Amino acid sequence: MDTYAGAYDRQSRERSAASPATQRSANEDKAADLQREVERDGGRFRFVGHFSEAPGAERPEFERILNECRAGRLNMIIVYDVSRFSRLKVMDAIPIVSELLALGVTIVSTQEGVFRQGNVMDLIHLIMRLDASHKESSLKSAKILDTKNLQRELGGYVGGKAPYGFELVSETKEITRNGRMVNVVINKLAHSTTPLTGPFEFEPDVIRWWWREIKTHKPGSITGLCKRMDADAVPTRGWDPATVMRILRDPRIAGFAAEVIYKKKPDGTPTTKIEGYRIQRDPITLRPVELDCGPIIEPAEWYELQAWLDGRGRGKGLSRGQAILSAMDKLYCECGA
Amino acid sequence: MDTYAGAYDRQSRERENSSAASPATQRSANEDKAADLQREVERDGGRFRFVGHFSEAPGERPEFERILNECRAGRLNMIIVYDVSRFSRLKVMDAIPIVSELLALGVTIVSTQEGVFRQGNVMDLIHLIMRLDASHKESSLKSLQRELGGYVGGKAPYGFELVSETKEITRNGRMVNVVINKLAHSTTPLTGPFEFEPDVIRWWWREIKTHKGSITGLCKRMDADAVPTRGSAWDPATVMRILRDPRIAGFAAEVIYKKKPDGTPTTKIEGYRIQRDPITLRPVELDCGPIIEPAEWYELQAWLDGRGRGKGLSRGQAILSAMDKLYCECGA
Repeated sequence: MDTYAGAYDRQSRERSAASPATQRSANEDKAADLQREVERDGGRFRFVGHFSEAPGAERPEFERILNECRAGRLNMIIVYDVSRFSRLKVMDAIPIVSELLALGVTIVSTQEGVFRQGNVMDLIHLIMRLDASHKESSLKSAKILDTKNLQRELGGYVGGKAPYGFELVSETKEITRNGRMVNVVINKLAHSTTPLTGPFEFEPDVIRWWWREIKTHKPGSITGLCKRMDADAVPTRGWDPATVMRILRDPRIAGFAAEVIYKKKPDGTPTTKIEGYRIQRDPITLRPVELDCGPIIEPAEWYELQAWLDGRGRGKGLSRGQAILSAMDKLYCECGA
Repeated sequence: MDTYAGAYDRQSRERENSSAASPATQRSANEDKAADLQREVERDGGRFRFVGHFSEAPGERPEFERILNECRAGRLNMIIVYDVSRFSRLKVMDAIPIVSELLALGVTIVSTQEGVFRQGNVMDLIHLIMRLDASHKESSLKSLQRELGGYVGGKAPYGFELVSETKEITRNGRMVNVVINKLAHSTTPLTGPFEFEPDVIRWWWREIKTHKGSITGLCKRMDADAVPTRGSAWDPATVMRILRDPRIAGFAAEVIYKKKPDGTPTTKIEGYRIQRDPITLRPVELDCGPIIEPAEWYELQAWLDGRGRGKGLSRGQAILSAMDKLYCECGA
């Protein structure tokens, strides 16, 4: 009952996916969770660290971690997603995951779950769903792409001004489109570093403060926060309760990519007023897509915050069970809409 | 350069591949192929030995396991089969893992009907098997059972009983009646201090729930208070397996069993997959309704996770953990 685990990370070949840094962070958090469970259950668990391929043997770190598994020194590999095992197309991961599982290795995908020899066919069927997806993304990507669609394709922020808490930072992508090497400048969201006037340094600090005031109080009202902000000279992007709540509803503060939903006129033409947000999700797992800049408020805290706002909106706080059930209900509506 | 080759043959199961190919036909093609390969390897300076036929008795698969184990030990490095479908257990797709393992060991697979496969062209084999899978799936549609929202299984799970119901079906303009079993809350009168099995389940939550109490404690109390096991002591693992059951929250679910290395399922429950609407992802509700209300059930799952991790979850962590379980279910 001894688990020896390594993690493997590498950049995507472009053709969704996170940075090595994002992968390593999820991988080590997963390792810490697994360790607690195994130890609770009497066993032993050792995380030996990250096998990280250099951005550029084509895959010497991958070969190293696989050889440790073949020699029986590791019996678990953690990856951000099962696609990391692939070389050119996701389908070509099938032989190597089959070999690993037949050796008794457990594969843990942070995004997709746990796979062992017992459930190897679950992994095979997963990889094929990923293949069928991706093939569908390819067809869309093969089309003629306008400015916004190209920006979306490259992980770029479509929009005028960065939302509160954030700033826009430019980045140049080297793309090959129809056999032509082309450079495209995109904007990515970063945590705002604009120096503010009053008692908080940057916009993220103001946001974290709002949650600190609300959580710990049983200020601690949103109107109260606004009156305190005006008195303490917290600058207003040059305070309305509706604006504060609109920001607290923004999934991007939790590090989740999201579409802003605007209020539409009877005509159907959108106004400039924000109605709400739709979290951007992986098409197979439904897991939220993560912004490269990471969270302003950790996801766990953000979900607690949303439950708090819902309890205020309903005029009654939710039990822990009702909070879980309500979060599920919001997801089922996002899906049905 | 040395080749050690065995051949493997077995009758078709009723599954879809060359059935006309009797074992005798397979063996004859297999040994003719071996003779051809031998000539070629020897022309080319190498050495080749055919060790004979591994032939499964017309009926789990001891000769198959034998030839695989000889490959794993390095005593054979080639398997000759009439067709790649021989490697499969139930569906042709399930041949993928075993051929992948064999090729990663340096084995050459020679299919008399389909060609030669090694590690260097493993994807050719994978793509072939999938084309065969896609083809049987299309053959299946063309042409049985009552898997249409009826409980498929022997005994009702703890908390429940089986009640029969008639579904009125019209299939291609023909009226057919199909008798199914549906899950109902158990009404079997119990011995001890609780009336029915649902009462015992609700009691567990009452004893455990953290408002501001252990599973081993519940089991010791149950034995003392004479709470009957279905029918011989209460096992903590069993209590938790039941508390994990989404059906007790009124949600339809598939039971996931622990599989042998082979892939063949055991009778041991590994977990559950909530059945969901394909568009909204909302759980499909059992007609009989919840034993424990959904809100309480989700709280219970967070409580079990906190016990499993050895540390209680914050409210946020509980929400995030429940989401994480859903994201894994969705991909399956």
